[PDB]
Amino acid sequence: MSTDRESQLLRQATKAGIDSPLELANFMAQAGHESRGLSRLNESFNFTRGISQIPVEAAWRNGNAALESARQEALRGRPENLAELMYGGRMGNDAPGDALKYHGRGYLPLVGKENYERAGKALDLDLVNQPELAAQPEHAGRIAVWQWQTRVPEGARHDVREATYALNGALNGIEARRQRFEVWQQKLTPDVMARLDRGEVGAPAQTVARDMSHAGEPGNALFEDARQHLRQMGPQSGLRSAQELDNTAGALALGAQKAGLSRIDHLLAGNDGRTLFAVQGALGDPAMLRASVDREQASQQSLAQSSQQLAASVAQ
Repeated sequence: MSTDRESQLLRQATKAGIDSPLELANFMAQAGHESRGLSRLNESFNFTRGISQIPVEAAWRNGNAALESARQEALRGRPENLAELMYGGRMGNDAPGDALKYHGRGYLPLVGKENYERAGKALDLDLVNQPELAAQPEHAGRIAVWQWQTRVPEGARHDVREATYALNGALNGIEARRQRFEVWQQKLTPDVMARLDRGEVGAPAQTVARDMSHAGEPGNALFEDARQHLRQMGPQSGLRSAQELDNTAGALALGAQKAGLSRIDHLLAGNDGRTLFAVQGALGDPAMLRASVDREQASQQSLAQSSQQLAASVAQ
C-alpha cells in the first residue's frame, strides 16, 4: 500500500543521489505532505469550508461571488471554472481547458502547461500531450526528484521551512511537514540507508527495537521511576501480572515525558480508582508537576508503543 509507493520513492530518490538521511527525510516530508502519504497523486478542486481555503490570490479577480459559484461547480464534479480562476492565464495556461488539463499531479505537484513542458523535455516524457503520466507513481517519483534537485538550492536541502519556501514560495502546513520530517529522521537509520544504497525492495524494514525497560534506552529513567513506585504500592496497585505492571510503567513514563517531568517522585490513585497521577516534587510544592493515565487503558497499553511514542517525543 503506502509502504510499496514509499519504498519505490525512497529507492528513486537515493538512486538520484539524495544520499543524506537529513535531505532524504526533508524530501520525503514535503512529498508526503503534498500528496497525503503518497495516496493523492491528483489535485483536489474540492473545498468544503469556504473560498478562504483557496490558496491562489488570483482566483478572486472576478469577485467573491464568481469564486463561490466555481467552488460549488467543482464540488459537483465540474472544476473547469475553478481551475480557470486558480491557474488560467498563468504558467503557460493560455488556451481554455489548459488550467484543468495541467492541474497538479504527482508527489511534488506539477501544475501549469509550461512546467509540464520543462519536466517533459528534462525527463524525456511526453507530459505536454499525456499529462496523466505525471500522476503515475513511477514517473511521479522521477518528477518529484527533478523538482527537488532543480528548485531547492543545496543550502536549503536540510531545513523543512527553507525547502518548503524554495518549492512553493510560501509556508503552508509547516506543522504537518515538520511532524513528517521527524518521523522520517527516526526511520532513516544507517542500516535502512545502507539497504537503499544496495537497492533492496523492502530496505525500509523497521525491525524490533529495545523498549524503554532496557537500560540506556530513551525513557528508561522515567520507566524505572514509575516501575519502582508501582511495586511500592504493593497489592493495592491492582496489577495482577508483571506484564501489566510494565505496561502501566510505560504509559506513566510517556504521560510524564509529554507533561515535561524529568522524574516521577510519587504515584497517586484518584477518580475512584480509575486514574493514576505521576507527580514530580513534594505534594506541597506549588511548582509540583503532574501527569495522569487511565489505569485500565495503561495496564493493556503496549510497552513497544509507549517506547516508540516516548522516543519520538524526546526527539521533538
